[PDB]
Amino acid sequence: QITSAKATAKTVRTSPRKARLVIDLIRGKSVADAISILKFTPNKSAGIIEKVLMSAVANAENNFDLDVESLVVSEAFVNEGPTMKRFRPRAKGSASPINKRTSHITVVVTEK
Amino acid sequence: AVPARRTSKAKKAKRRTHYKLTIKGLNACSNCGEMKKSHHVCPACGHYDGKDVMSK
Amino acid sequence: RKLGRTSSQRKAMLRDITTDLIINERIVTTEARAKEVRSTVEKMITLGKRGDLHARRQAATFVRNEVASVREEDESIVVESALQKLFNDLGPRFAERQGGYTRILKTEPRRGDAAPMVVIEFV
Amino acid sequence: MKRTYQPNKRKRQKVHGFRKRMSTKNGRRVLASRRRKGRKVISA
RNA sequence: GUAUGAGUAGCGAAAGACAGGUGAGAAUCCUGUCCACCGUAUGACUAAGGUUUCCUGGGGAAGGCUCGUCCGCCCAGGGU
RNA sequence: UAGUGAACCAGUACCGUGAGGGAAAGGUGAAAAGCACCCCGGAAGGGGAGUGAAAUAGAUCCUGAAACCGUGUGCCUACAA
RNA sequence: UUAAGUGAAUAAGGGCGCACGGUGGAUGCCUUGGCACUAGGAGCCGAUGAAGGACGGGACUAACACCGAUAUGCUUUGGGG
Ligand SMILES: [Zn+2]
Repeated sequence: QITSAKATAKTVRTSPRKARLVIDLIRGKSVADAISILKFTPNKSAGIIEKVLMSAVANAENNFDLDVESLVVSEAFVNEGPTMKRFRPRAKGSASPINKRTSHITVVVTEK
Repeated sequence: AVPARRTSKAKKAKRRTHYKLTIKGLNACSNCGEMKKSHHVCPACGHYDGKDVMSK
Repeated sequence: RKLGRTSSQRKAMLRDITTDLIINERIVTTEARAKEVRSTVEKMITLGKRGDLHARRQAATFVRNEVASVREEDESIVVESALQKLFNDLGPRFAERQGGYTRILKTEPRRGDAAPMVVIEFV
Repeated sequence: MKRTYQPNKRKRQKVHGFRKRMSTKNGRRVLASRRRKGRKVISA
């Protein structure tokens, strides 16, 4: 048999450093604690990893498993995606570039 | 002034040991067992002090 | 005190907020505005107790001059003008209560600014 | 303050037009030198 | 193509607050009330210049120095 | 990045009132057979199920190096120039 | 029990090795396009309105191409099935 369903979300418009903070608060914790943690952090990268955990839990339910109450978040990644590029007029004629970055967020949910 | 040199790969990860996030004060409710903040109105319960406040 | 703005803008704010809780008796705002409104509402209801007014002629500063609060007819559309409600309803509710007419609860941070929020009631 | 490129419609076609570049032997050089490249806009 | 500077400087003069709406989602959209600013002008009419930005009904990938259910933005129809 | 500046709707987009100056951008598989149907989600995006010899060939689509950014771990590090 | 002496292990984080991903398009292979020439043709077009263009023509029409109020085409002579 198998365990550990996956779920990803590609090219999400958040900076990748500011989403590596929230994923440090989940690694190794059960699924019961993690949703409760993510509901009470007022960051933008809270309301995304919520949806990634809920989709991973739903994959594990409605494809393979039972025992929603015995699942543990064992791995979580943030990888960098394709950056947009724009400009901005600085003073005295010149200009300066501006990155606009994207991240790839994955969550793996083993049993225990 | 102007930085003298490239800061290496090590001093990034030696500065950033105090750029953490922390959660503070998560307690179980008295009416649903759902982890909700202390000294705060429980959002899905509506049950501060065992009294329903959000009433119309 | 708590400084929020310039000088006259605080007076504008604390007259604007505290004529709500007189019409609606519930407000959702932030922390600091709520504590200043504690102080000012409890200073105005104790003018609500006297009935002189000097009770009328001091309440004509921290109350907006006319903001109607009408749910009433006998055969008219008669108007309670956000000060007459102090000298008719909120006055005699607290004839046995001492100070302390307000509760403050702690709900959620706002979405845009993460400003923590507050409900103010009376009883 | 006033900067330069303040447009009109009489001046930009009674200076850079077509009827002033088929009226010399230098407007003709300009038109024939632009047609060697194959430029779309020949004049105004 | 990607770093370091660093999640730093900046976010381009001005007064908002609450209740009820719509919506997966609201300080930033709609409505209501009160408050405030200009008032030889931040009010009205036209000449250049711009060239469909005008109106009606939808939409939220990019633009908007934040958010955005909104827009002088995107789609479709229509007006001199 | 070669070969015409131009293998692609190039003397075009864009820049200057004008004479003039002037780019980047090729490749799925043999066959579109380009993922019916179910689940999470407002959508984007994903996990099954299929097409296929192959989907880690899913349209930014042959192979996919280096700087750069992450995860896990066998050994070491808080009296040291 | 007292006294004297010798003292390991844990890492907020970091270094090296290994293993696995992401960004980015080098390298490998390929060809619609070019470069330099050979042999033959041809070496002018125009008031009977030229070169170059603007506007229009389709069921749907933004662009290219082709065509001109007889407008994605008309007549005739041969080819072709
Ligand atoms: Zn509860």
